[PDB]
Amino acid sequence: EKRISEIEDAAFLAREKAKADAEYYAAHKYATSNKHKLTPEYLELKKYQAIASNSKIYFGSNIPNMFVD
Amino acid sequence: EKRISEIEDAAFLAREKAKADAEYYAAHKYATSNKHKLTPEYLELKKYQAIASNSKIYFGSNIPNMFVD
Amino acid sequence: EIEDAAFLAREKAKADAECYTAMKIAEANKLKLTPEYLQLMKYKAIASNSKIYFGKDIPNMFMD
Amino acid sequence: NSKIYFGKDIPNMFMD
Repeated sequence: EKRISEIEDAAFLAREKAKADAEYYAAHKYATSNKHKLTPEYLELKKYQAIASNSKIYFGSNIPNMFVD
Repeated sequence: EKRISEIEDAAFLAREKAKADAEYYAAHKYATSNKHKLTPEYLELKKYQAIASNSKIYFGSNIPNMFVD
Repeated sequence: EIEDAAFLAREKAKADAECYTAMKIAEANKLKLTPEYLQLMKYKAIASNSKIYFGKDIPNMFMD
Repeated sequence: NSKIYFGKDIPNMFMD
């Protein structure tokens, strides 16, 4: 069983190297893709969407300071 | 039974010594790895995630001065 | 005694495998984590959180 | 840990 565990470790070590390299390449491609995508207008649109995603809105010139939830 | 317990203790130290040595190596490697991964930007991203995780928000100019739950 | 030696090697393998994937993530984040991406993640980390608003007009919600 | 926030705007949440 100890010998089998050594083989398993040798196999697992190489598998994680592949995963690290696969994720490294994806991040590099993502990184260089943002240099065009991430512009002021795109970021403003994402800002709008995220801020307004799940917000309840109270607005008007007579908001009552007193409140209860 | 006393003799058996003596053998058990003899085998107990080695098991705990192995875990201590194994734990030390993992922490040692986990330490020299953080010298690169914990840049200010990575720490900022982790800060964003941790602060925003499982959080409610009450944002707005005229927040009321009341609350109940 | 045998199993301790078997287990010690496994933990050494896990640390070495984990260490390698941490240097690689460190290298990737050098280019990936730019100011614009950090801003995008900042605003994407709050999308799911429940929110409430109080203001004069709706545009002030986004005009931080 | 559960959290609640109050402030003028979202960006002030992450400021310290």
